[PDB]
Formats: sequence, structure tokens, C-alpha cells
Amino acid sequence: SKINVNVENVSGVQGFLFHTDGKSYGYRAFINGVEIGIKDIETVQGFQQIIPSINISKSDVEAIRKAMK
Amino acid sequence: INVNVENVSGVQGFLFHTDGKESYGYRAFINGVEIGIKDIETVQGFQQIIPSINISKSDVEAIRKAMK
Amino acid sequence: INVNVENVSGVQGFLFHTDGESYGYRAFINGVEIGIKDIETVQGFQQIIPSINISKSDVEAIRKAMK
Amino acid sequence: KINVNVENVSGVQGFLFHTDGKESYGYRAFINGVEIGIKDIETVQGFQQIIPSINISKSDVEAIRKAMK
Amino acid sequence: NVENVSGVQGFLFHTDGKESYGYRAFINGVEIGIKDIETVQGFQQIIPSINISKSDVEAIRKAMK
Amino acid sequence: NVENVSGVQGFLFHTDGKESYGYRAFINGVEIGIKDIETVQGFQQIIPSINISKSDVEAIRKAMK
Amino acid sequence: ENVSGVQGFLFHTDGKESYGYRAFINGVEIGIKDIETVQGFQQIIPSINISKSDVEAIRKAMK
Amino acid sequence: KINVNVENVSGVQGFLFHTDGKESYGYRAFINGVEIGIKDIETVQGFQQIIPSINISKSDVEAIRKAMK
Amino acid sequence: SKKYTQQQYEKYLAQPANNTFGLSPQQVADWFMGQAGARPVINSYGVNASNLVSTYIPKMQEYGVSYTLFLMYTVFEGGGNWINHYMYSNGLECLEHDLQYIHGVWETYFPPALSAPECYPATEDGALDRFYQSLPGRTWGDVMIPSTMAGNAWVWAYNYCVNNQGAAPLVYFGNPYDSQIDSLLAADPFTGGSIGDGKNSVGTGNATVSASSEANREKLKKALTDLFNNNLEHLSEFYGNQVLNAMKYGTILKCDLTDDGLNAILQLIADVNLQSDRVAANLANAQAQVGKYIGDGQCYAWVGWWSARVCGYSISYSTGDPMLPLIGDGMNAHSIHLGWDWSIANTGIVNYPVGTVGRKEDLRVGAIWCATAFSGAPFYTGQYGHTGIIESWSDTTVTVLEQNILGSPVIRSTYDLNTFLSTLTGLITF
Repeated sequence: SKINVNVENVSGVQGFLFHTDGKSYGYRAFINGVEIGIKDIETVQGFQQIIPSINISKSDVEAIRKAMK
Repeated sequence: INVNVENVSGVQGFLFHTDGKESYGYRAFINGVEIGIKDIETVQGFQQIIPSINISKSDVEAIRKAMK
Repeated sequence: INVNVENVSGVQGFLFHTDGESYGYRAFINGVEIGIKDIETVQGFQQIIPSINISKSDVEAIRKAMK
Repeated sequence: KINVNVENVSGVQGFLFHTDGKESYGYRAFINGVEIGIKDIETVQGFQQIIPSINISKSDVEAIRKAMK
Repeated sequence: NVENVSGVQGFLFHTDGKESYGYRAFINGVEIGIKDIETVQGFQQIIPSINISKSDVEAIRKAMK
Repeated sequence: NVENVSGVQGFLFHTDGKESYGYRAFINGVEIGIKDIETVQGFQQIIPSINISKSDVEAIRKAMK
Repeated sequence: ENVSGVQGFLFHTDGKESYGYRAFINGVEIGIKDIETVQGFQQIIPSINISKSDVEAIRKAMK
Repeated sequence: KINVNVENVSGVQGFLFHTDGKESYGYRAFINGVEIGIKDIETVQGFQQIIPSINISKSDVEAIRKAMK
Repeated sequence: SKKYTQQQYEKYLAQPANNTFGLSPQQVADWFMGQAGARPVINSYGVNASNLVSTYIPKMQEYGVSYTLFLMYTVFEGGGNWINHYMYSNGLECLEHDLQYIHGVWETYFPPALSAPECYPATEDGALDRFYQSLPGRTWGDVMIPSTMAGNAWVWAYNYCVNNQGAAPLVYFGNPYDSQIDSLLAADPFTGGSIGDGKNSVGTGNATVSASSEANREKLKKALTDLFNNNLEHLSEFYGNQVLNAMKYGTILKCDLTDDGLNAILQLIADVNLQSDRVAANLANAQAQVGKYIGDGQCYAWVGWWSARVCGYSISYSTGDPMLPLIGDGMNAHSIHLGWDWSIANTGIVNYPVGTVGRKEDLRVGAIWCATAFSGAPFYTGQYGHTGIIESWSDTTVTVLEQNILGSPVIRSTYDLNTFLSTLTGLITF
């Protein structure tokens, strides 16, 4: 009737990549409840394949830190 | 027809806004913590990982007690 | 088509009302019973949690099971 | 872009039970390990949308109680 | 906890051979004997109904405990 | 089929070679010997049936314990 | 927590020095002697290629 | 309405990481929260079938270690 | 069990359907609600009881199927629509397909039951095959007899069943004819016949060689991988990329995934993804092969020979010719579009699920056409459908070149355009 496809994750990584397009703290990411700063674009492109890349303004970053801790 | 995937984001919650006369803007619950969104960029960004639902200003007080 | 994400809303429960005396729209959100005042909140929550029908007489019994 | 939920997220684990035989106990249920009695048909039709409705004979009800608790 | 929607984990078991114990089931690690066919048909909608010979029943009890 | 509702974790094992031990199974970390073909056909509906040689059986026991 | 109750993989090498077919079943390393057991387990767990030199490193991670 | 579940039976949670820049550390991987170094291409090709292979620059490796621990 | 006499069973099956027993209005609808029985058909595909059934019954009357006998059979088993088979939008639509199936069975001949899955053939007390052939056309027996295996075994081979019984290798089943007659009386189906029918086809099709089956799960993975790969425009998205690249770590472990069950899933996936210079040179060479046996002598061989002459690859191993990559089914001629994979050379598509449609515009000479499991109207197919090539057509009639029609060879046959398109399940254009 209506087939369901249940997919299981394999990466063992829970989090997201965050940046701004305005006027910037560069590319930063939360990996398994730990905040880390990305230095190169290669790591950004690599992690984008496993975790989502979202946009967070510099003003809102402080509020996200409290919730992700 | 439908496919089911895992929450690889480590974020559990939702975004909430009003379309009525009196508005509190955009606010969201991130891992049981209530936070206020200031810019539209953060709204559009979070909408990709967590759902954006409509909650009236009058009902906000009741949701706070349940989400705590 | 229609890709769904598992355990994202962080909300476990349902919306309940009667079509018969009416108490209005009420909901159980993460084991906590709450009363909905506006139709906008009902339509919003219907997108994340299911909306079921419970008669006024049976409401008392559901409270004991959901606690 | 809207991030659709499955639902699947009712937070209710159990089933509705009744008998079509001679002696009837009406419609009864098990909601999160708690046994309950249903008075109106509206609640039956409502709960049928989230939990399954199965047939249990009056004689077998006693045995199911021990397993469900 | 944190599985399916019926809140029932198990199966229905019977034998079609010579010498029958009727219909029996394992519900949440607890072995129960079914008395009526209505309960069998009802439970078949939520849990699977499999065939187990009378001789093998003893071995399944030790594994399901 | 719904196999997650069965409450049974394991597999059926047999050999097609010269020396045979018949049909045996691992049910919830417990090794059990199947006597009748009815139990084999019944369990095949809930748990998978795989091929293990008599020589390798000893090694699988240590891992499944 | 999973159906079949087996978590692991089958591993072997196509290079010069071979250790045959070996497998990790529920965090326990076991050595396969016959090809019947290999073909049987391939139906439930995946069969991957690991070089003899790298086997030592995988043991520490799988423990 | 039947359901087809694609679940991870491999018992391995992680990813393969390497750099394409000037200074290279070769192929390395994170298997079940344990960091391991791959010596041969055969192991890389084998693991690529069960776990994803992503790009991480040498400069960013230090930050990933803290988050994966 | 055998609660009735041999004469009574014969009289019950001799009943035309047709015959509603004079219980056509409310009385049969009121019984359907209480006997439940019909509980899964009442809940799923929601119908508004007696009043909605009074809108459902004329559809059965339009298809010339007994209102009483259809509702009784719906109570006999349920579910998984209405009777047997797998899936199909609505209850009224779901009912029409079931009636369309009976049309492709009540006139088509199928060899009688006497048990086949799980050993031991039932020793008869010859008369069953004589009785099935004795029955003329659109009778209740012509619908029941080929479908119900357990019924025929307890009526025509009762002596064997009582002496045995019996678990998995022997007789485990009961008598569905007893259960049907007991519930039908709860109308007189024996006395009605004696105090119908007196009226006027034989089945077509076979199955290809098929090296099947070792791993069905491998076919299920590709079908889902290609489904998302073809629908990559919606993802291109973080969650969408995770759904597209979901197939890497295995395995989709399904114990009950049978050959019939896999095909149903594979055809469900197909109906979602779906919605001349090369032919012209070999066409002159193919027309000379008419009247001659090309296979094998089967429908797949003539299709295989024609495809190998145009594209390069064949279907039947006897044509041989290199084989096409088998991605599904396989065994049946419904369909070859639907397995084989013609992306390797050139494909048409035009997959027609359950009901209907036909599509006269999607012809294109000379495409490989597939016919439904049970036609019945032009070819009278059974289990595995029919296949051939289109030669020419008019807005009235269609000329086709096909092989195994009641024993081959390659014959040029003209059929009604509307009647032929009704039989169609899919086309493959070059």
C-alpha cells in the first residue's frame, strides 16, 4: 500500500556546521556537544557530507552555546 | 512512498512564531532550553534542521510548562 | 518522496477534543497536560503531534494512564 | 526546507481490547502499562488512529493483565 | 520502553501435528496459554504466529526466559 | 513482516556437508537444538537461517556467549 | 537491540600473505575454517577487505 | 503498508579521514570512538563500503580529536 | 473436514454468479456489518455502511458479479484489498480491480489444485478435472476451484486427508468450502441450483529459464538507490543528500521477503518512478520469421530474438545472444520493464499499474508489449502474462507478432485496439 524506508546512521557524529554571510567568525561546528573552530575549507566540505551546514548570525551565537551545552 | 532518516544534528526542538496582530517575533526550543532569535538568517538556518510551527501569544505560557 | 526526520521535534504526545458538552482543544506534551486557547496553536501542533477524539466522560481515565 | 515529522510520536504504547462473544466487557485499553475502561465510542474511534484495536475473549483477559504489568 | 506502538513483544505458537497443546504465546517475556480462537485472531494482528512442535517447546522456554 | 515485535534475537544454523548436526539455533544468546522440521519452518519466518560447517560451530559458540 | 542478534563483519586479504577468512561477531574475534560458514555469514553480516598489516590496529578499535 | 529497514549490522560507527593538500598524514579513521591509522589501500577500499570517507585538513585534525573523544 | 455431501459441493460450485439468491438489497448489507469478518475492509478504505454499500453493490451488478457471493468471500479472509492480492486510493476503486480480476478468471481455464507448496500430492477418489471442465463459463466454481487449494483437497481427496493430518509435510489445512457454505446459509446454495448455468477459454503463458534465486535483497537495494537517483532534483538539501546516499552501510535484512513479496515491492517502486531507425532495418528480417519457431518456443524467446537483433541483448537463454542485467522479475511476462534494465541500450517506459489504462498514443512500432497476469478478454492469460511485438495499428484494430499462443509458433494476430490496450501492463520502445 504505502512502503516505508527506515534509514540508520553510521557516522557516530551528532551536530552541525555554522557560519554567517553578512559582516564574520568564519566556519565553526558543534560535534557531539563540543564546539570546535574550522580553519580550512577542506574540513568544511568534508563534514558537510555527514553533518548539516546551517546559517547563524554572530549576535545569536551566544544563545546557541547555552542551549547546546 | 516515504523515507525515514535519523537526527544527525544533535538538536531536539522546534521554532515558533505568530501570524496574528500582537507578535513576539521568532523564538525556539533547543534541547529543552528556550531561546530568542534576533535575525532572519538564524531562522532560515535552523528551519533546515528543526521544524517551524505556529503558536499564538496566548498559548506560549502553557507550552513553557510542558517543555520544561 | 516525503523524507521524514526521526526524533527532531522533541515533543511526545497528542491533541484531544470532543465533537459531542465540549472542553475545547487540549493536549498532552511530554507527559504534561496543557489547554489550547487559540486555533492557530492547534493547526501548528497538528503538524508535529497527532490530533485524536476523546469524549469528556473518558478524559479522567486518560489522565491516570498518561501520568 | 520545512523538516517534516513522521508521527509515530504519539507517546502512547498499548492497544484497545474487546470481545464479540456472548458475555461482553465492552471496550477496554492498555495505555503505557496502565489498564483503562472506555465509556464512549468517540474515544474508541479516536484512539484507533494511534493505537491498534484487537480482540481478546473475556476468559483470556486475566492472563494478559499479568503479562502487561 | 522506546519501541513500536502496541507495547507487546513476542509471538504466538502452536503445533499442527499429532498431539497438540493448542495455542500458546510469549507476551513480554511471559508465557501464556490462549483459551479462545478470538484472542488468537486478535493477537495475530499485532504479534506473529509461528509453528513449534511439542518436543521443541521445552528448549524455547529456556531461551525466552 | 514485523520482526522487531518478535522479541527474538538470533539465527538458525545447519550444515549441507558430509557430517551433519541437523538444525540448531541461537535464541536470545541461548543455544538450542531443533528436533522437528515444523519448528525450523516456523522460526525461519522470524529469524534468519544461515549455513555453518561443523568445524566452525565451536568458534561461533565463544562469540555468541 | 538489532534483529538476527549479530553485530560485526567478515575480513580477509587478497594480497601475497593471507590469514584466510576471519570475523568479528559481537565484539569477539573468530577464525573461519570453511567457505560454507563464510557464505552463510555473508547473508547476515558484511564481508570487507583488510590487509594483514592493518589487522592489529582494527583489533584495538573493535575491543 | 510494509516497511523496509536499512539498519547498520556492521557494528562499526565512524568515518575515514584524509587530506589532499601539500603536507599529508595519509589515510586515518575513527572506528567506535577509537582513532586508527590505515597503512594499506586494501583496508581503505574495504572500510569505504561500511563507513564514509571524508576530507579533513591536517590543521583541523587536532580539533576533531577533542570532539570525537 | 467434510460436513456436506459430494453432490452438495458440486451444486454449490455449479451456481452462476450472476445468481444473488434474491437477497440483493439491505439484508445482505446488514449481515456484512455483524458477521465481521468484514472488520478490516470496514475500517481501512472507510465506507459509510448500508447506504454506502447500496452505492457499492451496483458496481458489482455492473461487473455481473453476485452481490451475496462477493460479500461472503470478503468475510472469509482479510486482509493483506477486499479479497486476496497485495495493495490496489479509495474502497470503490479497490473493489473495481477485484471485479476486473474475476473477469480474467471465470472464463480462463487453470489446472485444478490438489496441493503444491510444502510436499505430498493428494491421492484422489480425475473427477475434479472432469467437474471443473463440466462447469461452463461465468460460474462461482470457475472462480473458486483454481484459487482454493485446501477446498478441493478435502472434497475430491477426502480419504487421503483423514488418514494423514499431519503438520508441515502432510495436511495442516481445513476446508474453506465448508466455512463458505456454513456462512452462506447463515440462502440455499444447493437447492437453488437443482431447482444455472447452461452456457459456453484455455490459459496462456509460461516462465523463462531464470538462474534465480540467491539474494533478493540485492535487487531491492538497486531499485531504491535508482528511485532516489532519478528523483535527485528534489534533494540536489542536507537531509535529502543523507536520503540519496543512504545506501552504503547495509543491509535491509528481511526474513519473509519471498519471490512473490519482492516483486510486489519492486512493482510498487516502479509505479512511483514512472509517474525507430534501429527497428526499421531488422523489421524486414523479423517478418520472414513469422510461421517459424524461434526459441524455446516461448513468448520471451521471440521478444529476446527481436531485442538482440536491434539492441544487442536478449531475454530468453535459448535465443543466446548475450543476456540483459536481471534487476527484478524475471519469471513472469508482466513485466519485462520491471527487471532486465534497458538503460544499457534504449528503453520506452509506459508502466500501467493495476487499473488501467491502455494509452493508444504510447504505441510506437515495434515496441515490446506486456500483458496482465490474468487478461482475460483477448489472450486469456494465467499467472505469468503474455508478450510480443507490435507490427502496425489503426484507431480500430492492432496487428501484433507474438509466439506462445496455446502452443506457439510466431503468428501474426490482429486484436481490438480497446480490448488489447486493456490487457497491457507496460511497453518498451527503441
